[PDB]
Amino acid sequence: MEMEKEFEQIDKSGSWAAIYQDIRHEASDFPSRVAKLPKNKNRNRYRDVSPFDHSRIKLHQEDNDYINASLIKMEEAQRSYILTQGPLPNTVGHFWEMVWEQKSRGVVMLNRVMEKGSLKCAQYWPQKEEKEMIFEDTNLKLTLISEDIKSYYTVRQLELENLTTQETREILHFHYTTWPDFGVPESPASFLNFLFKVRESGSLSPEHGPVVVHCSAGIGRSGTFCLADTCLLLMDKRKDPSSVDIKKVLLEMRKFRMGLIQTADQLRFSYLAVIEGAKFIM
Ligand SMILES: O=C(c1ccco1)N1CCN(C(=O)C2CC2)CC1
Repeated sequence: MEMEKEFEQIDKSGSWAAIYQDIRHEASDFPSRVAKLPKNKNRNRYRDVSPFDHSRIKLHQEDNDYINASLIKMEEAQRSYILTQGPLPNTVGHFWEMVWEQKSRGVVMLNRVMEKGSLKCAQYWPQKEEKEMIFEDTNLKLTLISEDIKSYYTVRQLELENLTTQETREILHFHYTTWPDFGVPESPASFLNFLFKVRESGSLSPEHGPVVVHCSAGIGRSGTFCLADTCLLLMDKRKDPSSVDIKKVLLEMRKFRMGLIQTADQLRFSYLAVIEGAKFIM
């Protein structure tokens, strides 16, 4: 079926939970043996969210190459994304090592450091120009260059230096700051505006390594971001945009990381975002 009318048909019939459970039942199951090794327990935020072995990002290290991060490679859309958990106190150096080694231009953050009164990820970037951060375990230096605070999101320019080679690179930090503590946003308008700002920066384009996108677990809000982006790109590429099937695209993405889209409300929000976004594109 088309999307907008399939949408109203699920609303009128109140069957979002049943649609979402079908997706959960059909989703791929692949091994995640490296994630579960005892030496990696303090590298995982949640025991039930792990990268598959076949798609995990490897750190360029011989001691321990593990990080909780996955490469989502969308062949028809010609887009790639790295989805990862919010960094932990003992993985902030690994996080920036990955950004460096994978040649990423942008980092997309969809959570606040504190939500619901609890810490959802480490404070992993510097908040003042004159107070830079050094990660001694991976030999990197990170400096805040500029910050632009808007009503729904903040964009930061960061300088990452590899202290071993003295090479430097400019990284863009795109921080969506207004996702509610509970539920999903009422309108997709600010989320779509944010997606378009990431696109306009070049961070999603083939001349760079894959964008790094995270929330707390790296599957819920993060899944919504890449699902919406890929579906809108396919609607621009195909002769028949009504042929784009958001459930099929989501199941393709779940071949590369488990659990993408965590609730039926996130599924409905993803539909809403693609529907409204397709009208603005034209
Ligand atoms: O593609 C874009 C776009 C291009 C340039 C700037 O934005 N958008 C904007 C937001 N959209 C909405 O429907 C908002 C609810 C108004 C549609 C998608």
